Amino acid sequence: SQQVDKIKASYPLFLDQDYKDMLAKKRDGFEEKYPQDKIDEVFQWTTTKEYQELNFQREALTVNPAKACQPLGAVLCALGFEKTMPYVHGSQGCVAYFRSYFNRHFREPVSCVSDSMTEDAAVFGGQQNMKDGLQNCKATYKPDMIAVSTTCMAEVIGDDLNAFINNSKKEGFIPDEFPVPFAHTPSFVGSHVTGWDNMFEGIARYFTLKSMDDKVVGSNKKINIVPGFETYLGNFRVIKRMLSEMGVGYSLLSDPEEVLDTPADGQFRMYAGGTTQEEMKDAPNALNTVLLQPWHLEKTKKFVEGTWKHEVPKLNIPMGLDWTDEFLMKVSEISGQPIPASLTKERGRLVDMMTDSHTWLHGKRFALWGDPDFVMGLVKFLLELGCEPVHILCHNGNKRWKKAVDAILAASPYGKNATVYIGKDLWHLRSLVFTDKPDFMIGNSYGKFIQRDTLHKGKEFEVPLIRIGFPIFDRHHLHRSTTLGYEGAMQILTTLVNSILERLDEETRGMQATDYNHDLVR
Amino acid sequence: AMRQCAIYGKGGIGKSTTTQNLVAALAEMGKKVMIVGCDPKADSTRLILHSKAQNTIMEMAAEAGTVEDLELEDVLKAGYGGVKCVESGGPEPGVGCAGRGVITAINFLEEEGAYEDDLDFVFYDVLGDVVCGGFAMPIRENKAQEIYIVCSGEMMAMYAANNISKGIVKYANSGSVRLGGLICNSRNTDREDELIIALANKLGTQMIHFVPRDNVVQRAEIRRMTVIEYDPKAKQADEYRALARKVVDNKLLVIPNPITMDELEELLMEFGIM
Amino acid sequence: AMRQCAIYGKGGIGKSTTTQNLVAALAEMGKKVMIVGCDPKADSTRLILHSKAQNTIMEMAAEAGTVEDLELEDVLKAGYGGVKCVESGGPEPGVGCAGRGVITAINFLEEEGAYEDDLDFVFYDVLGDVVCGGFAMPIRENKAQEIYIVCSGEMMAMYAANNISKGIVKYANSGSVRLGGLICNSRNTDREDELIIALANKLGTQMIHFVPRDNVVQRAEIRRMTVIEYDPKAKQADEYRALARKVVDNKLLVIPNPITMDELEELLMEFGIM
Amino acid sequence: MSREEVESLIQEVLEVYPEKARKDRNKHLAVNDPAVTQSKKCIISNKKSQPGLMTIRGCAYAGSKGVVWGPIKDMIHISHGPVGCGQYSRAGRRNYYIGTTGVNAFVTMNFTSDFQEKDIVFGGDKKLAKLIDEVETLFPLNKGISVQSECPIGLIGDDIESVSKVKGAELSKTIVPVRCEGFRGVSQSLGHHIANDAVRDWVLGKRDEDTTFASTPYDVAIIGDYNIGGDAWSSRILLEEMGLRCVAQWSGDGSISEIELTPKVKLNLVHCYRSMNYISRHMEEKYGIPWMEYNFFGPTKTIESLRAIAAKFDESIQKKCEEVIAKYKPEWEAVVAKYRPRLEGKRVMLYIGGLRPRHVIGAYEDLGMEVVGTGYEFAHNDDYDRTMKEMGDSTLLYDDVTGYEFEEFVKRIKPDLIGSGIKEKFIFQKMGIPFREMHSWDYSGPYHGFDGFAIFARDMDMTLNNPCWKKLQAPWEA
Ligand SMILES: Nc1ncnc2c1ncn2[C@@H]1O[C@H](COP(=O)(O)OP(=O)(O)O)[C@@H](O)[C@H]1O
Ligand SMILES: Nc1ncnc2c1ncn2[C@@H]1O[C@H](COP(=O)(O)OP(=O)(O)O)[C@@H](O)[C@H]1O
Ligand code: CFM
Ligand code: CLF
Ligand code: SF4
Ligand code: ALF
Ligand code: ALF
Ligand SMILES: [Ca+2]
Ligand SMILES: [Mg+2]
Ligand SMILES: [Mg+2]
Repeated sequence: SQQVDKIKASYPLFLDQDYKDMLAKKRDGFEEKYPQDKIDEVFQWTTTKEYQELNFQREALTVNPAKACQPLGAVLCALGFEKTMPYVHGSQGCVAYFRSYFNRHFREPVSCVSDSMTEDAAVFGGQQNMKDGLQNCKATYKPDMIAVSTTCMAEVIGDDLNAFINNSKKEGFIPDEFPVPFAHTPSFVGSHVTGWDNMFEGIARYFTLKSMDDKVVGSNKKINIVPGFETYLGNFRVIKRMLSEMGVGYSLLSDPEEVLDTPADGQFRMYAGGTTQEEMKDAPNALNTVLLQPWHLEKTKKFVEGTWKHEVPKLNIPMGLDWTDEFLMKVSEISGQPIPASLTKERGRLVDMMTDSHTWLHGKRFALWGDPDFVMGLVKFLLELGCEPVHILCHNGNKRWKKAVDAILAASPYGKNATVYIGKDLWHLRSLVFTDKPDFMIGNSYGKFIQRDTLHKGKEFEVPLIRIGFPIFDRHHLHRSTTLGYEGAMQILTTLVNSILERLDEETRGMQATDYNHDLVR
Repeated sequence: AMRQCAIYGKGGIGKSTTTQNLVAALAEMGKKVMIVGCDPKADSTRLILHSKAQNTIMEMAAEAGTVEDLELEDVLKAGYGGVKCVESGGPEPGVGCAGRGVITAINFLEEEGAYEDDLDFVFYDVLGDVVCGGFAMPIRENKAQEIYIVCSGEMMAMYAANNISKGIVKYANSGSVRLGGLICNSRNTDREDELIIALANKLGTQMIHFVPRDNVVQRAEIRRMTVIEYDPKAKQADEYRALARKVVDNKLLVIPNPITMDELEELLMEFGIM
Repeated sequence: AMRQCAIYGKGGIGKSTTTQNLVAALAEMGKKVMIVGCDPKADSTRLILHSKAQNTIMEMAAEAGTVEDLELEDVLKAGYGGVKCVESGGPEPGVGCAGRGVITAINFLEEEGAYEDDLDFVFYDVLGDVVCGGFAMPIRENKAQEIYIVCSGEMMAMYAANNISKGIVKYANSGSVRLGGLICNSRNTDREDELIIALANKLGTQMIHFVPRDNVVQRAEIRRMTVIEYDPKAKQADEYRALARKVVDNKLLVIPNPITMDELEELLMEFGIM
Repeated sequence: MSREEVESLIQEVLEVYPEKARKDRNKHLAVNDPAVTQSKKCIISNKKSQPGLMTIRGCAYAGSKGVVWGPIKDMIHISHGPVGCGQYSRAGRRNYYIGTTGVNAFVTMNFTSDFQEKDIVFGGDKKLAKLIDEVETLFPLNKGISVQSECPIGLIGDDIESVSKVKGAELSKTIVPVRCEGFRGVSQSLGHHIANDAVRDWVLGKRDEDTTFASTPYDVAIIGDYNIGGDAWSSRILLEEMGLRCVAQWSGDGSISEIELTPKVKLNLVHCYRSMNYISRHMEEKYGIPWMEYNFFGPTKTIESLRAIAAKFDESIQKKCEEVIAKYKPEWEAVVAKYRPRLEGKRVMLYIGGLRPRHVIGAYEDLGMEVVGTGYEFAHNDDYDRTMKEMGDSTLLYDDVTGYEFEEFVKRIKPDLIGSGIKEKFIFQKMGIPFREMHSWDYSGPYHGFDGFAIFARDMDMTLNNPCWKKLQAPWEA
């Protein structure tokens, strides 16, 4: 039933007796589910070191990964350029998935097309799909540029994107001068970040390679900035803020902050502001290039140093105090712009926030995951706060990166009990938070299930999740937040401290029992 | 009745042509046979249809959109001796994924019955290279039960034969498909007969037959037909008829026992000089 | 200097073997050459290394996990005449996707320099069948600039040659890769020379050379070496040296102009009888 | 309004399309006219989507793993292929279930073989085998496994059938090999057909020789209800209330056991025609189990169905059916009494999968709303026939509508509310048009049955008459 005045949705609804009873009968009648005892048993088992060991012995099965295939990154990278339309040459299924994946994280429209290759397109090789697809795409959505990415299908069948595109132009399907940069993004290699890398490098090649003759380093008096796979509007904005705050001529390559934040005013802007093609063509003329997230911009680094001849600084993702300092100082050196008292004060304030909260932070053990750079940085900041990143997991991480983080950990007493895990999925982490239980875990929405699992063992075993990363689907607008620079640092610090206090208030909310420690002031 | 066979071997070793003529001899023996071409180039059926069939499963399916919209009548044609012929489509060289084509094609035939008839033999004329799981479709669970590898006393051809044998093993153990034997399509190598027999033994099989190299094969080939049809009295024709009988009477089906590269070299030195 | 060439042709038509010997003649002419095997079976380099190389790009990469962890030193080996040899790995017949193997392999070499040297020639010995875009890797944007199709006066071999030509067209128009000519590896067909020349003209190319069928090729092959190394005074050796010069002096590079199946038949009837 | 104004609209939009695409698209845009029962009325469906036109379709994988196979609780489904499909698909669909996720139920999870380059080049057939063992070891309580083919698997030709049969025989576990390669087909549609066939061949037949199950004259089965937000449950409660016994729900709170039990049901109630009709027909021709379609969207439709269903049984059932209708009457009545006035005459446009676009129409009319246009992503002409008797004369119809099309159509039609998918939501919200997700119920409760109707009603009002809508334009502008 339903009480019109106070309608109950799925949640309170299926808790009504008639419903409960129905499910009970359904279960006992046709589900043949394992006895509650067996269930409870196997569960307690999944929390033991014995289980965890077998769990880590996995060589084939991947459960609850902490990554996505290349094309996703290629698309995001594509969205960073002015009136550019992401075009994924391959199965249409992927594109639908990409769009929705981003739709849910940004709560914004996500324009992307596929040339819809099917059975015979795979067998015969979809060159026509490329031709018609490009023509149709331009004519219908009138984009200024089309960024081609790929699907495993197109990668297996070796569809020569370049050949196809070239022939597409030569056969009059699209104007010969229409910018159609491409990039091979095999789903089965690297991850989404690699896709971002490949896509960017391809675009960089497109507007540069040939025209390298008239280019001269530093002539434009700008500093190129490559964000890489970034899913926080605040992260793009903070970099641009600081740069402008210093009066540093810069050029953010792949800036979709606008596309991912179109104002709702009765009008739909498919495309929005982004990196102008001219900025890309002129990019080689820049003083240098700073890669905000170096660990997944490998191919781009080689192209920039090799072709653009830019001496890319060995800088870490500008996360946390130290790294942000290094970033600013490096930029300062390259541009000759002194760090304004504006930023100096901001740094001081963050330190002040750290000092005000060091009490609660000091000692808190965390488990975390996400992209290489993000994680690496998060770790550094955690260390600066006096916290312990015991379980550092980066599914899409590599041997060298692990070493880097290990060295970072070996540089601080707080990293003493930390352990970096590469090529490990969230199911592995689930075991880690059970066996060697941390205080909280920092990660994307996928971790909410780990917290569900942990709590199911017991309240004192519950490891609260702190949503920082990608993707965040169960929380509205967190994508606006910042993690980079002092600003991002301050936000993260605040978030952490308050998360700690929250759980404490809960734990001490028990009247008569634990409420004695329920302090008004903390 | 109903024996599904798969023909494999070194690229261009003559599998297609031999299969074409072989089947002709079978048809001449009153044996109803069907040949499923598994080469992107629909060349597995030319000598029977007396023309290069254009109605391939893949191309035809593409015309009707989904392969599901395709119907046997449109792709299955009978030629010489009432031998039914079907051709898995395929992309032109250097594009697409021919492997998938074969996969879909075989599945299509399977579902539309096709085999489901009164056929005495079904021959899968696979391409020489067989670069993927797709081209191994004919050697799957309930397809071909007996494979015949064509080769010559040429080092490369022999290597290919042995290499192909390796791949077969994976399927032999998982099912019931067995290697019937090797068919040596003579290419006038020195101790050819000895070489192939030596290899056959080493593998654990037999040399079903030695097909002499006779330009009659080409002369008939030019005129779009099998030696049998072109000249029944030709010596080569009797050779094919012999091979046919051999295949019909063959009861030897084994799981290939491959040899190491070194072992192959050793074999070549002992049986390939003088 | 630095001429990247790609060899294609009917399966088992002799591309590998011819390429092996051809390169030997080039090396003998003081020409530094590298050969990239693009056949899942690492058989493109045996005659130069005097042994079947096991250090293939794919297998080696697998050992070190990611192909990114691989290093040239481990897969690149020099053999006869200082000819550098590399082999794209590949799965055994009937499993995996050999096509992707070639794609990754070529990309690997490209990134690790490899070509980036003082090489006079680079030969891509592709497999006969070429069933996907992967096997067309050597004919991409900045790879081979000249292709040479090997074939014989055999109907099937000619069809293959023409069929392969079709695929080439797609790449020729999108880049600069051109068909240098056809190399007829004689298989003793009646009017062989006339046939191939006829086809060559029809396509718009030339018959670079007519390699006579000589069992010496096999005798040398058995002993893991090129005819040049095995017997420099052998008549066949001079034939290969001739072909080498022909390739070196070749300035004719065209976009293949394919013919219809009917046109091919017509050609066969006129130049393949008597 | 008026087919003439509509036909002009269709023809106007088609103008941007290059001749080739223009020709094709025209065949998928049509003005409805009841009585017409076919494609005659310029409407062809289930065809290749035009490249580059940004369609909203999915892949065969989505059809199998996404909608049909994924929903099964006590069964582990392996997204076989590169990571991505599984990840993007992980817990996207709200096919609700009851189980201890991780120990006996696994829906929430994303099991994948995380294909890496070497697995393609050499074929991950061995990887799969090893994977399965790891699964049995780490998830002892699974009652079966299913490999969902992603594009790669189809191309490289991995003998997944064999791996499944061999490992299955060894481990004595049901392992179902599904060939739902994304490229195969034209949308999620074929994925359904494939998944159905997989069920038929690998699961259904399992209990044919077994007669231990105690059947009753009222044993029914709900097929084609994925319990989105609890949809199946809200439907089940009604059926059982009128004396029926729902032996199994197909892909709702479904277990492998009840699926195997299905061949013992006296009648099959098909909700989602497009996805289950295949297996329904098979169960009939084989087990002789009759099947009928029905609708639970809105009271009129629900009641209509409840009666038609009870009519297939004896009087005890029919009598109970009325008691049920009577019981819920004051409720849904009160619902419309409150909400209808707020939504009276408000025009709505839709676009969904292959059922809802026509099924929800009834519910809308029950609240006094008018569906001025609707369309499907993957529906075949089968559905379109049924659609025409539901759509009011001169309403717009579209198959595999391109993004651009939906936009322009909406521009002139100017609906008061639009119901479509996630990839659409924000686009129209930007335009200032109240949008409501008709795939995921916009994270809201069930819509099926009477209890679901109350929720559906509240939601429509909630959004359609939300104050946020008046504030789109800034006062300093006109
Ligand atoms: N015994 C033979 N004598 C002469 N020519 C032959 C003989 N067998 C095959 N051929 C020729 O070899 C060439 C290739 O045969 P084909 O069957 O197409 O090779 P493959 O099976 O490996 O694809 C054609 O001219 C074919 O007629
Ligand atoms: N001119 C020739 N005379 C004799 N045998 C030859 C000649 N050319 C090639 N062969 C033999 O043909 C067989 C296959 O050669 P191969 O190069 O491996 O074919 P493919 O290139 O097409 O893979 C080997 O014995 C090879 O030595
Ligand atoms: S878009 Fe249903 S034919 Fe299918 S996930 Fe939704 S309108 Fe699907 S009713 Fe269903 S539970 Fe669906 S809402 Fe048929 S199952 S492929 Mo997207
Ligand atoms: S249409 Fe569908 S989702 Fe696409 S691939 Fe095909 S089955 Fe899968 Fe998978 S990993 Fe990512 S999303 Fe693909 S590019 Fe490959
Ligand atoms: S090697 Fe095979 S599976 Fe791979 S792309 Fe080629 S035909 Fe396809
Ligand atoms: F056409 Al083949 F081996 F049969 F090259
Ligand atoms: F090994 Al080949 F054509 F070179 F079969
Ligand atoms: Ca928004
Ligand atoms: Mg053949
Ligand atoms: Mg070769």
